[PDB]
Amino acid sequence: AGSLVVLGSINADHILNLQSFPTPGETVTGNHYQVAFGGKGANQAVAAGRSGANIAFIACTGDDSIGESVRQQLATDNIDITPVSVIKGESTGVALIFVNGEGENVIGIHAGANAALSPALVEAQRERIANASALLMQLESPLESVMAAAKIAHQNKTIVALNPAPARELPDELLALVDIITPNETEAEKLTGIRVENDEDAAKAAQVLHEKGIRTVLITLGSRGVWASVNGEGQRVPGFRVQAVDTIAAGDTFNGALITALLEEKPLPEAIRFAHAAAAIAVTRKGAQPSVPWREEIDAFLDRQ
Amino acid sequence: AGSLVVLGSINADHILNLQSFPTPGETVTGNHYQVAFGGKGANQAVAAGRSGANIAFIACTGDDSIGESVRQQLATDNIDITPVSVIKGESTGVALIFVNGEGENVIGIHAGANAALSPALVEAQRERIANASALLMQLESPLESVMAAAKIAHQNKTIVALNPAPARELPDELLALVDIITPNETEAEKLTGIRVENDEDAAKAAQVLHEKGIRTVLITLGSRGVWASVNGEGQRVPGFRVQAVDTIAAGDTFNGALITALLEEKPLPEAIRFAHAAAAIAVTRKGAQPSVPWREEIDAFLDRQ
Ligand SMILES: OC[C@H]1O[C@H](O)[C@H](O)[C@@H]1O
Ligand SMILES: OC[C@H]1O[C@H](O)[C@H](O)[C@@H]1O
Repeated sequence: AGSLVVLGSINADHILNLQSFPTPGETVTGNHYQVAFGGKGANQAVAAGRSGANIAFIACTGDDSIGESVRQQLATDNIDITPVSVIKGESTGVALIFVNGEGENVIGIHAGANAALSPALVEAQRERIANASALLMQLESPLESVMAAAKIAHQNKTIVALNPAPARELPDELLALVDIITPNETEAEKLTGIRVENDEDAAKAAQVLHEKGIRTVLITLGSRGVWASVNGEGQRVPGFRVQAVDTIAAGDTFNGALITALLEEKPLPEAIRFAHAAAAIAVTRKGAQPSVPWREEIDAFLDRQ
Repeated sequence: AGSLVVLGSINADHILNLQSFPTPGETVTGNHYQVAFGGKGANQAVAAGRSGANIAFIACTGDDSIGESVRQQLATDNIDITPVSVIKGESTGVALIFVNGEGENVIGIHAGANAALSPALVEAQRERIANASALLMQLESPLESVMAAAKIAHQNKTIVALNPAPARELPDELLALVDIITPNETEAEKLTGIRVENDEDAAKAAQVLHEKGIRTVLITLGSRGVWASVNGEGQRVPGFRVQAVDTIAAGDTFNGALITALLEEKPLPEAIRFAHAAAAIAVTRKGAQPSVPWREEIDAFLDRQ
């Protein structure tokens, strides 16, 4: 399997379980409270590394205590943490999260040191990006830096995979550089104009992304699995019906695991299956990163399926 | 002015400013992020102490670093922190807060060590409560402990003031022990059954609380000020139209400042005016506790009014 470069955020997640999300001006008393490692970059890097990829992670942490001890934690998840830089005089990105009784979540992030991952730090990782087979990125890092890395990857034939989350509009210059894009429906709407309630809407939205230059488009459809479209021809690949308890890092786990299977030369339908299996384990557990499965558990899940 | 005993929560507030509250399953990027001292007990204790009361505070902190340094901070706000206990092996209550662009907030709390403020710790403060002129409490402390303290106060003729927040139903045994109650409209609905959209609804709701044994009922009506009802006869006392930016601790500041004026023998209408002035300063500033005004600023605000 070739090498994977993940580039994205690292956060300290502050998670509170409650019955129901507080409404404006209301104070709710929750139950469980947890401070754990998260971030869309870290979560995908962990999911890639635990499922078996040969992955290196480009990220910025602050020099607080949490920043200084997340690198050590990430190194045990089978991730080369050499390109994780420690920004002096800055704190680690933070996430404040509410997880309700039905298991949905609401998330508010504060960039912190994730904002210091710049085009200069990306430009120092040119060779790593150039030699990699894939580059996986999200939108919790500065847009300039996602654009700079996509550019180096594009020149050097490194697959560029982008999980466009959280939702935002992206300029065509970035979109043209992407090979694999994995939006959810809110995100596919925000990038193309097309609301996505079904497979016809999904095929509509995918065609706009094919129009922008993106060959492989995967639109996740919540409980309905994913709309997989490779330059036009597209179909639905359902996930595993499972008992959701904590749906945080489900998307992240799917993206990291997805790229691992593709770097092991698994056809796309099979890479999606494998990723769906990692996500299905992840959501039956709590917290972002802690719910991420190792390769032997993904296999076992698949063997019984 | 006689002595005030405040009994209630101490929290570490984790506050993120954002445009708009995240909706289910959506991740939002906020701007400012702050970790500060809060808790309905601490906020009211600070508002009482800074505005001039002779106040002592019964509360439990954990032995984390934040717990160990909030006592020292509270001692500078003119508060006797002797009855603030440090619970070994426990963390300080936490609050996770979103503050939107219009300045409203959504709050989710985790009890922590606030749950260890028990009837035994209350029973050890019997003499302090018995000798005080007023006892101010909220609902972020165990209901048993609010009930135990109300009982000692009632026996010894200490005014019992209760800010029934966050909203919950209360048993008649507690209600019968209260002299002054300060619900907001959600809270007045939850205690009596009566939704409160206006002064007629407010007078309806107040009559139920008068029915339960509570002589002085103050129903805050958001921007419309407060419905003041002393055993029936009731009227509206408007607040100061001001430019809200951070409405957190506005209620708390009003309650603490309210009790200070009453302990200085100011008639109720005038105590409300003074409290309204402390709240009006508080909301033009950010964070719970940090936005709380000192006595000279309340006076100055009143002098120009
Ligand atoms: O995607 C899950 C992650 O999004 C936010 O970035 C949180 O930090 C959380 O860990
Ligand atoms: O009332 C304001 C307070 O309520 C919650 O208890 C937060 O900690 C905040 O400081």
